[PDB]
Order: sequence, then C-alpha cells, then structure tokens
Amino acid sequence: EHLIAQHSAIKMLHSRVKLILEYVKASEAGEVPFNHEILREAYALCHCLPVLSTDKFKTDFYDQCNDVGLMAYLGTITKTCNTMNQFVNKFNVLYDRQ
Amino acid sequence: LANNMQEAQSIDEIYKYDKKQQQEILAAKPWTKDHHYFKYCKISALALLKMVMHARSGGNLAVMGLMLGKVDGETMIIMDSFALPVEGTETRVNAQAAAYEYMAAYIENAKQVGRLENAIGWYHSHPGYGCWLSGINVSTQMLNQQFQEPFVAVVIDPTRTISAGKVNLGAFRTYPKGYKPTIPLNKIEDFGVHCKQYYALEVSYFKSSLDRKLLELLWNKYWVNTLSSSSLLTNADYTTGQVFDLSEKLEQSEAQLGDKLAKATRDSCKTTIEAIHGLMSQVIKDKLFNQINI
Amino acid sequence: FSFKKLLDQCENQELEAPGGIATPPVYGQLLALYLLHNDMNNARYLWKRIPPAIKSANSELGGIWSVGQRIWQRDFPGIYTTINAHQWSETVQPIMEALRDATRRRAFALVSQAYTSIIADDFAAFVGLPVEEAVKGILEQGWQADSTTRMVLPRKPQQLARLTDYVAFLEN
Amino acid sequence: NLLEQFILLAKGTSGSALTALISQVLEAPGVYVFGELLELANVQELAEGANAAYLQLLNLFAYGTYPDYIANKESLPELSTAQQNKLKHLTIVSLASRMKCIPYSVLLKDLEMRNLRELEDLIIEAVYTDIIQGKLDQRNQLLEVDFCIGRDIRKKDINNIVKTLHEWCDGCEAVLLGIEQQVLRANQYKENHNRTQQQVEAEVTNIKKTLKA
Repeated sequence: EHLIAQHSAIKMLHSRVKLILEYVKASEAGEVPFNHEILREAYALCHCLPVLSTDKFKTDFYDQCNDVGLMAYLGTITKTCNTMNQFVNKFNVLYDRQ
Repeated sequence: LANNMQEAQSIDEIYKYDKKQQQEILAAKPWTKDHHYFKYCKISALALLKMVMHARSGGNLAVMGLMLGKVDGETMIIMDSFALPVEGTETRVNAQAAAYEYMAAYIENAKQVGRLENAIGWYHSHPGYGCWLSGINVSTQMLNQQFQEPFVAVVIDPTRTISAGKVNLGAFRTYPKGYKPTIPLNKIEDFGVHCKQYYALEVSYFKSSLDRKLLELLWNKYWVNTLSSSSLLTNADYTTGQVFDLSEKLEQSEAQLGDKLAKATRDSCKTTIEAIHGLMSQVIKDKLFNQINI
Repeated sequence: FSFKKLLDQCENQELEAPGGIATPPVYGQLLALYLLHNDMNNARYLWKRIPPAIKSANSELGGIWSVGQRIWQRDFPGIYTTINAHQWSETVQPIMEALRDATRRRAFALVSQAYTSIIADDFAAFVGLPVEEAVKGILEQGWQADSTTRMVLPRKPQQLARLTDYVAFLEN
Repeated sequence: NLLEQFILLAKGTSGSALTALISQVLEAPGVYVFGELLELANVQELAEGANAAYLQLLNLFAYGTYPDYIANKESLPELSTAQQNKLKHLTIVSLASRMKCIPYSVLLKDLEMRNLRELEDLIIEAVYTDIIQGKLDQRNQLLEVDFCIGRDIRKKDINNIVKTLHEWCDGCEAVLLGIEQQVLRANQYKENHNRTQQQVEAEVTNIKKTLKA
C-alpha cells in the first residue's frame, strides 16, 4: 500500500515528461511549427535535473538514513525480545518438569 | 491496477452482513459480563462523510441523528448515518415529535430497499463546543444503554473541524450507576464534571474495495504533494510522542513480567514501520531526481 | 595476491603431511609468511611448534626467528638492521623484500598518524634511511615542515531491498 | 513581452535603419532573449555586406558571453553601458545554467571586475530584473541560484536537450520497475508466512490424537 502511491505518482510524472519528450522530438524533427518560447522553457526545465547536489544535502541525507537505521534496530530488538519471551514461556510449561 | 486481484477482496467482508451470527451474538449478550467490553468503533467512510457534512450544514446551531450498524466481538461497526428533522438552538436539541416518526419511517423504508442493519447509535454535533459528553448526553446515553444495550454516543464538532482541517469524532459509552473505576490535566478537563461516568473508545475507519478504487481516481494533482512529500519532517513530534508512550508501555510490561508485551511490540513495530516507509520514500525521491545528469 | 596463495599452499602442506615431519625450508617459509602478515601470535606459536632437530638443521630458521624476536619488541631500527644483516635461501628471498616494503609502509603510516611534530633524527631512525634522503623525499611528497630546528611536521590532510526486508520482517 | 513590438516595427525596414533598430533592441531594458528577431529575413540577409559586424554582435548577445565579447573587442563596434550590463547579466545567467552554486572567483574572472562590491552590486541588480533568483554569501564567497531564465538556443542544439530528457524518462522507468519487483517480493514473503500458519493447522490433528488416549 505504501509503494502503490509512489508507483502511481512516478507513473504520472513519467507520462508527463514522456509527453514533453515527444513534443521536443517532434519539434526537432521539423513536422510541427517551431516555437521559440516553449523550446527555451524546455531548456530552462532541462538545465536543472540535478536538484541540489551540494555536499551539505548529502551529509543530511546520510544522517537521516543513519537515524532511521537506528530506529529500525531499536524496534527489531524489542520484537526479537518478545519472540524470546513467548518461546521461553512455551518451553517453561511444555518442557519444564512441573 | 493490474497484476493483482479484482474480485471480492479482503476488505469487502467487512461490508457483508450475516443474520445468523448477529442473532447469536445478540442472544449471547457478552457485554453484561465485563463492563469494559467495547473498546473499538469502526465507522464506514460514507457514514463519517455524511456525519461531517450534516454537522457543518447546520451552521452555528446543533444537529442530531442516528447511525446504523452492528456489533461483533469487541468492536462496534457503524455503517450508515441518516440525519433527523430536529430544530435545535445554539446549545440544546430536543427532537420532540417529528424525529421519532422519521426514525421509524426511515428504518422501515431502508429495510424495504435492502438495508439489513439495525440502529446502532446516535450522534449530536457540538458547534465549536469541543468533543465531550454533557450532563444531558450522559443521561440520554444511559437511558438508551439500559434497555437497547448495543449503543454508542458519537460526538462531532463541525466548527473546530472546519477551522483546523481535522475531523473531531468521539465515541463514548457510559458506565452504569455506581461504577466508580508536568502531566497535563486535559485528561480530566476536556471532559465535563461527569468525567468519571463515561469512557471513550478507539475510533477507526474502513472502506470497501470499490470505495478505494473509485477514490484512487478522485483527483490527479496530489502527485506533486507525494513526490515532494517531505516525510519524516511533518510528523517528528508524532514519532517522539510515540517513542515516549512506547517507553512507558515497555516499562509497564517489564513490571508486569517480573500478555502486555504484545501491544508494546505492536506499537514499536508500527512506529518503526512508519519510519522505514518514510526513509523508503526519501530514497525513492533521491533515486528519481538527484541521480540524473551526474 | 600471491601472499594469500602462498599462505593457502603452505597451510595445505602442513594440514596433510604423509611424512609427518616437513622439510626445514617449508617451516622457514611458513615462519616468514607469518612474519609478513604482522600476525605475531601465530608466528610465535608456529616457532614453538617446531621440533628442535629441524631448528638445529638450518640457520635460516634461526635468522627468521631473530627477525621475529626483533619485530615483537617494536624496535624498528633493529627490524631494519636484522632484515639485511644475514643471508637466507632462495625460496624466502622474494618474500623478505615484500616484508620490508610492508614494514616501511607501516612505519610511514604510524609516523603520519601518531605524530604532529617529530625530530628528523627520529624519522630517519623510523624509516632506517639517511636523514637527507628522507628529507628530500618528503619534500617532494609534501608532508614536512622545515630544517634548522630539526623538526619535520608530519601531517595527514539495494537500499530498497534491505528496507523492504526489514519492514516485512517487522510486520510479522 | 516587449520584443514583439520591436520585431513588428522592424519587419518592414532594412539597411542602416536595420542596424539602428538592432542597436536600440540591444539597448532596450527588459529584453534578454532575442530569439524571434533572428528569424527575420532582413537580419539573415544582413550577413552579406559591410554591416556584418551588427549581425555578429547580435549573435554574440544571443548565444555568446562576456569573454567571447572581449576576445574580439576591436572587431565589434563600441558599446554603451547598457549593452555591457546586459552582456554581464546574460553571462551570469549562462554561468548559473550550468552550476547552481557559482563561486565569486569565477564570476570575477569572467565578468572582468576587480572590487567585490562591484560584483555584488551587479549580481543584486541582475536579481532585481528577475532574470535570476538567488542569495549571495560572503562567509563562503559564493552565490546560490534557485531559479534562472532559459537563455536562447540554436537550431542544431535541440537534439541535445532531447537526449537529456530521454535519459530522465529512462531513469523513471527503471525506478518503477524496481518498485514493482520490491512489492512482489514483499507479497511473496507474506504468503510464505501464511503457509507456516497453515502448518500450525496440522497441530489440531494431534489434538484429535489425544481424543483417542
């Protein structure tokens, strides 16, 4: 359910950018009238795909990843401990000699 | 929409009504044994939407109505909500004469069409007066619960909901007569002077497979708010509070051990799953956007 | 690369010995290979394992053990002196040069990390080379400060799959 | 915009009047992309003759930058302050198009100015005309650009941008594929666990055994 929303959003963005790519391919082919404004708007759009590739952003991203990894570790440990408790409870009745 | 199932899904059996099971559970009457029996109220999307729309349409006045459904195990299912022709002031509602005729006629007409559910509760809107049971709602809910046992009081606030952007629905049930049993005082304050007389319930919502399928194509411009979602940033306080309550639950379970560990593990798993989902979305965004033209 | 292959070869030779008592050259090669990987515990235990007759058979084992004793004391000038003081057999020759290169790299790394200001004489003793040669070399490299005060200053200037596995396990 | 009136009024003129109108356009504030003007037949045929310098100046304004202008300072005719300011602003736009974090030293080198105050004033006045948006920073001596206008493009470079767009599309597709794989695997895991649960079902069979004993 979490990944379906991301898949749909990426699909719609990909469809829009595919339409833009088809239009610019047609314009460069010469089968459609040449628009000097839409082409320059496309150039402005296409000169900014690497959005915010600074080192500070990379450090922040790694910090966030490490924090979420710690939050996953503390949260898998408790589940393992709960399974531990259930197993020991079962062993202390069905195997313990009263 | 492909590479999955399209027939009756696993979220449609909640909409199915079994007459024999309901008759058996009504004859069993497991509520009278343990009085802290009901703790969960599952409301359909349609019922919640109708309740909110009717509460807001009343303006500054108060409105009231009924809600149908059933009860299974430890949960109360509320499926549909139909309004009432009440004329109430800014504070109190009466439902004097035409409300009861409307109740009977509407229930009969719904049963004519195919509505197989019975009345499960009543709701009344506080126009900007919070979400709590007043001294009159407590009395009328006790009156209803004494004889028509499966019941629940739903309180909705239209003005606060429209001003803050979040629905405020509260499900409550009243204790019988003589049933006594830096931290904020809101736990006692936000309820009336009868705070010890009634107890709240956990409210959850559900929808059908066709409901979700049709609501998926409801609007095609929230994709921008999904790509630039900025998760793990708008709910950091929520995660910190969840961690605090999880630590308290862990302490309580440790004290007990020296079945409570199950709910603590569930809460920890929920919080960790939310955090991991946020990180997954961030990784997807980074792969999509910043990994191009390098 | 070749060192790991030689280690595997000699371990295989020692593990299965139809004759039981291996040749002194084999044991000397094993001792030298243990010395190369700066793993002193295994080298010492291998040296202790050796029957005395094979120790007395050849002096190459004695020289390698002297090298090991000197390197156990962390006496770098002694290591450099004893790595060239004597002569050894042909099969161990292509490994002592590698050992000297490894110990030179280790000394350089230790000087770079554990010292901010070091006396040039101490640096020369650590590398086992004349002071001027080292000075010229580290001038070209650039990790050195000045003369006169005799103080060289060594400075050192599928995530989706894993996440989905974690959340799948957590959900039970 | 404003170039529409200029091209409309210069459609029916040719000769020295064409060069005068070109100079007026290059001196006109608020005009930064001279794309439609270069498509006129008069400007194209202006190449042959003794006035090719004006066409070269127009091409330099449309595509070239300040270092290109200073390369042929003698060849091109003299320019006033407005032309130089527009050329410097277009050079800043071209620099910001490539990198979104422009160092001060690079700007000083390309724009050929000494004082840091002059460079900061030029950047501020370029920000005022809304061609670029960004913030200067003196602690690290760098200018951060959040948005810049799209400068003029030549006819043969269009395929270039097309390629880049294609790349982006490909990346999106890849991501989608990966997501699908992931979810499939997740579902498999779930079903496998359910299988184990059904094994617990076999347990009640053993219960039937204790019915016999």
